Amino acid sequence: LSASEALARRRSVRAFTDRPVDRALLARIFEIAQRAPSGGNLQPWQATVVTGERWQAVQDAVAARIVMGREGFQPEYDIFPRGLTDPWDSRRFGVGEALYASLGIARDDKAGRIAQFQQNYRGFGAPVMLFLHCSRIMGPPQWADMGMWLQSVMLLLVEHGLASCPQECWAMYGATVRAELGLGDDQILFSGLAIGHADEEAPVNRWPVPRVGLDEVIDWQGF
Amino acid sequence: LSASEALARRRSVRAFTDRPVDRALLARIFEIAQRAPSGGNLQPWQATVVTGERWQAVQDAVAARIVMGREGFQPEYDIFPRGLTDPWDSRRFGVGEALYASLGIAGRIAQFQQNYRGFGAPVMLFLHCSRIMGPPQWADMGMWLQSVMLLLVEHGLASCPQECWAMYGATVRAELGLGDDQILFSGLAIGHADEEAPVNRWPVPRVGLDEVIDWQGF
Ligand SMILES: Cc1cc2nc3c(=O)[nH]c(=O)nc-3n(C[C@H](O)[C@H](O)[C@H](O)COP(=O)(O)O)c2cc1C
Ligand SMILES: Cc1cc2nc3c(=O)[nH]c(=O)nc-3n(C[C@H](O)[C@H](O)[C@H](O)COP(=O)(O)O)c2cc1C
Repeated sequence: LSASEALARRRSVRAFTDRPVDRALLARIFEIAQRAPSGGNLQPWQATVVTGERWQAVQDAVAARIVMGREGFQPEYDIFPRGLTDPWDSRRFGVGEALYASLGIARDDKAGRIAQFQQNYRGFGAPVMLFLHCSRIMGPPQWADMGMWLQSVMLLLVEHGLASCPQECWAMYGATVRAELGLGDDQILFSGLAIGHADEEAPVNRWPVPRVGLDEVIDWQGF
Repeated sequence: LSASEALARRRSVRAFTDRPVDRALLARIFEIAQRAPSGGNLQPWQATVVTGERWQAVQDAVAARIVMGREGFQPEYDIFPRGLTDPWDSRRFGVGEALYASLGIAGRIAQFQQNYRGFGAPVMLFLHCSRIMGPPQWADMGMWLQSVMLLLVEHGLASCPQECWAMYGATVRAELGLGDDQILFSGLAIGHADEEAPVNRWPVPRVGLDEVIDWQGF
């Protein structure tokens, strides 16, 4: 399977089968992901990988904050820019309507759409959850480094018949997550990555995902 | 060429041939690179791609900043973290001196000079975004950028990501015709690798996974 294909066939998967992931596969995937580039070869990404009931502990501990409502939020950072303007603001809800479409939840059936969202905190039923973090000394370019490593991981997964879903939602409770995991407050939680076998006849995993056209992305000069 | 192979054979290339780059190829590459993920599918990345005489225009303007010594610097942001501790810096010098070893330099600005020539690449990509975007969105840009770099390799092209242009983000933003609504993250030199230049063949170190991955619940 080519890089193009893996890239074409990577999507955020929101339905995993109850099927385990070979730790040997993961370790091998990470060895190659480490070939990701980084400014100054700093390689600032750090990963805690949890499964079973270390992973169940996290879910429960965070679930205990979720029922607190907005009161229980412990944001590591601003997931989206406050006052995100209307260009980007459309892309966010644009896919939202594409994906709730796939499950059957009415457009302003607010109850049901929230119900699908909290599945986030089950890692959509993935057996393994990856927590990507780094030192609080790292700046935005180093966060870009982490993207590069993260995207590598997702492509290798696809290549080896596995799937994933990137999740910033856990940053809503960074401290709780960091606590359960045992990282200190020198560390900052960036994102989670639910890892597992995609349920490829779950409809939540088959609706076509939109991207904007290149005219909104790419400027050409000197040609 | 598989994704594993593509990752394995992507390196920062610092010697490009004069071989021109098919714009049709680049365009196709970007179309599929756009499939990279982004929090909320913001796809916050934007790119200005230059070759020819606008690309020479950018270089000339930055060189004018270079001759200024420290005065000509216009940092978009801070490339490496103030008070980066020497544990992490150890990685930088490990690879840095391995790379200065291959060229013979130890005097070193001559090599650093070559940066702003894009190591002789015919095409230079400038990745930027709105000043409103936060660090998660910068991670998004990373995901797109790594996508682009893997595709170059798969298609027989090569690249070098360059934060050095951020040393003059403002001058560069001017040449590109960008506003101060935008901030420059990085450059990406694009072209065919001069594949028997030795600076393109020395083995690049990575740390072991025991410094990287913690396993729990297994
Ligand atoms: C950093 C990051 C965080 C994400 N967090 C979540 C998340 O918390 N919940 C979720 O459902 N999807 C999350 N996603 C998935 C994105 O919505 C998805 O990448 C985008 O809509 C494109 O869809 P696709 O990846 O399936 O092509 C995240 C993606 C990224 C890059
Ligand atoms: C965001 C970013 C910016 C970079 N900027 C430069 C640069 O300005 N000059 C340079 O020689 N290398 C630059 N690099 C190359 C890194 O030094 C390189 O990725 C790492 O040192 C060596 O790994 P590699 O050759 O396998 O890519 C950059 C890499 C990244 C990810």
